[PDB]
Amino acid sequence: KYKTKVPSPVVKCCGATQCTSKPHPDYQCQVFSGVYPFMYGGAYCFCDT
Amino acid sequence: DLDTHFTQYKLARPYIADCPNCGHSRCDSPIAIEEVRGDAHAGVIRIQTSAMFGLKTDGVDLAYMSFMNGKTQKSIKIDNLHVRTSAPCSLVSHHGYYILAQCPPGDTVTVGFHDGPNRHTCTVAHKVEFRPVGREKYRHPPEHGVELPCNRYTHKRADQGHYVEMHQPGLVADHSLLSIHSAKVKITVPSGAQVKYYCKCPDVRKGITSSDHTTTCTDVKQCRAYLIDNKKWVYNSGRLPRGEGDTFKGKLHVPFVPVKAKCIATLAPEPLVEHKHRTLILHLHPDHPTLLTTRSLGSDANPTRQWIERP
Amino acid sequence: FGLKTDGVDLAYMSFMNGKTQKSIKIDNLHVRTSAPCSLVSHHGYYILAQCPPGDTVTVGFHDGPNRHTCTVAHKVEFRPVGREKYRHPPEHGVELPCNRYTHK
Amino acid sequence: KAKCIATLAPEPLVEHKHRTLILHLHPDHPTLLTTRSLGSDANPTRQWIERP
Amino acid sequence: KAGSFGDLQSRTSTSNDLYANTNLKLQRPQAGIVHTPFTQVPSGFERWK
Amino acid sequence: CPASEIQCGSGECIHKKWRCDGDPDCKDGSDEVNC
Amino acid sequence: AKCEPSQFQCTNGRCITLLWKCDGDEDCVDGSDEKNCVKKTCAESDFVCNNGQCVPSRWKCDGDPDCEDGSDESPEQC
Amino acid sequence: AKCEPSQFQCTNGRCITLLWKCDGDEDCVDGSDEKNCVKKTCAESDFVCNNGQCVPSRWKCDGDPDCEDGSDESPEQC
Ligand SMILES: [Ca+2]
Ligand SMILES: [Ca+2]
Ligand SMILES: [Ca+2]
Ligand SMILES: [Ca+2]
Ligand SMILES: [Ca+2]
Repeated sequence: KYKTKVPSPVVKCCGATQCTSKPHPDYQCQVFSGVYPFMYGGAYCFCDT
Repeated sequence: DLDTHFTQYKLARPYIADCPNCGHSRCDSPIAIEEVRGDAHAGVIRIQTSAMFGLKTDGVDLAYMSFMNGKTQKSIKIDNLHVRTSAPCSLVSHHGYYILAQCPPGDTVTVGFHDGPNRHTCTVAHKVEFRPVGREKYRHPPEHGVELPCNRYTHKRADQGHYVEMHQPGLVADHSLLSIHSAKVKITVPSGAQVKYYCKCPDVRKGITSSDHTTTCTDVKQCRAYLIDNKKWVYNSGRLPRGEGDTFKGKLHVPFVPVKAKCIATLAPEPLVEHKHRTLILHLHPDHPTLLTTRSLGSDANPTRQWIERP
Repeated sequence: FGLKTDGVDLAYMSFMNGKTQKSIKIDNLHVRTSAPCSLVSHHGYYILAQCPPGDTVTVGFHDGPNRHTCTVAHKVEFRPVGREKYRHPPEHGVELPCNRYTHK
Repeated sequence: KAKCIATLAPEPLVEHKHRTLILHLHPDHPTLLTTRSLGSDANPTRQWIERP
Repeated sequence: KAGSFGDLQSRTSTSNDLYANTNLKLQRPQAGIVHTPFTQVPSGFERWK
Repeated sequence: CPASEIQCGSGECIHKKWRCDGDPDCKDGSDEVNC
Repeated sequence: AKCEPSQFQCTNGRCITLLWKCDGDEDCVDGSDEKNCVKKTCAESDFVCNNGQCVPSRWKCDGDPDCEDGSDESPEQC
Repeated sequence: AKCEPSQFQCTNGRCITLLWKCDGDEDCVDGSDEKNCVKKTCAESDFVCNNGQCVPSRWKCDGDPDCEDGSDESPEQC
């Protein structure tokens, strides 16, 4: 039985990041633009989109 | 000794992470469930949470647990710490981030604890199944029967070669650091920590301040404040923002590793056997779905396999 | 729920003690349908709770050493919205329109 | 009226053959699969798929 | 194949080169929530068992 | 603005602390454009 | 993000329907909606006790303290 | 009665795995498993507290009481 390991997402505020290939089995990486995440302390990012 | 099992866990702290159901609605729960391991046979499941059990800010104590209360880490005695899937689970043992519970089948896994008048719970959708050992689908470990090898999560905390990585915490966004003060946004820096601030008012200003800083912007909404405090590390939870650079700081051993164990499997009632010319007649009266298999001892096995659920 | 003879308070509850109306603080007010239900909110005669599927609906509360409960036969079913018969609200997925009892 | 989150079943493996579409469906929960032709006869198909 | 017996293959139980063939696909995080949702074909080993 | 900052054509001044860090801190972008 | 005038935004940064801005329920964990509010008046048919609680006049001096304080049954009032 | 060579017999008479003979958990109800244990030392890189605790050096006099009595932050240390 496999286990799915999911590292902490990189939340880049007021900017953009790019995924890179890595030597991991079935590695997946995707950049979701236009996020406005909230944490316990409120809005994480300043820019709306 | 007990402290030898917490040498690495003392360097980690609890954290608040997204929980799909904090009672009636989604919230950032201090008891957020990260993973549910439920592949053991006799319904043993290991639940990984964001809360720390068995540690206090002052040291190790299995009677105490530690959880985040906002930016401040709170340490309290374990009070009504419970695990529920479809009915209350018996707790076997607990360790930093990990709870070992004896749960019946269910569609959900609920973990929660009490802190005086407050109640912190986290319910996640996870099919927990009871996996009987052997050829009988018993629904609860029987009192007596045939002892068979089985897979169980051991109740021992000791390191058995399984580890998880703990990383430097990412930016902890917390707007309570900003105050209008004299109509002029002030950044309050907790002692020993650094506060990253980002203001995009007409006077765009950003940077890392170690001490109370008065910015040019007049409205809290114009600024964001993130607490940078690396004294204690956190598991690289998929629900926490990653920090900058190489955030890897160490390894935390996985308690209650899966091990081979001996489980008591049910023993179906002895069949009634009647004999006829070249024919064997069996009257089967099972208690639970019991597998019956037969084969000829000749050149053609002609195997038969069927589950007997009723007489 | 939320009312007392002395006024309004969401922490207080009022019930009849024979001919005399008694008002007490809500103490372990619970809803159970084959498993404990999370309470959403309460108002007057009405209690809003998130209950898993079950054959019965049990409601009760404590008043010091006394326990008042009421269990009625009522099939409570989980009705997943969409084309998949999920058994519990998922953490993530497709957001579909659904019918809910508002908590307000 | 409110918004509720519904599961998304795993995307099936799609194999193509001459005039034939082969789907390998591995659902988590009983999932409704429906198909229809775009021609004059829809010949619709409707089945709940619970197992691979 | 994904969801089949051989979905996860390793030359030995302690090897450092793991073959994994699952339709692991990252989904967009829900609005305002910091999390890494994903969909994946259920383990073909559990199915086989 | 003092020598510790660079004034953008938009009128905001780029502090040396963030003269180049991926995100533009002024409407002129004289920070990330000058990386 | 910043929300349309149809929604109120709490100091927490999250948005709440404007109809929920002040209705006695803290709709955002920070409680910014209910933290600022004002009380409304009552009809002339209702009496107001010392705490400001309104009660119908038919309940005044009826022998039952129908408000937090006993003003409705206070000898000074009846 | 005698246990296997790789086992420890608690005073209750029940055999326990020798690996469990001394650790944080009392594996036999009588508790005699851990009664005779001996306390471990800690690396010199960790500030040993007055009451016998041991915390990393980087936490010493950091402004937060890490020992159960605050020895690391008491004026005696800094
Ligand atoms: Ca910049
Ligand atoms: Ca409100
Ligand atoms: Ca009255
Ligand atoms: Ca022991
Ligand atoms: Ca210290």
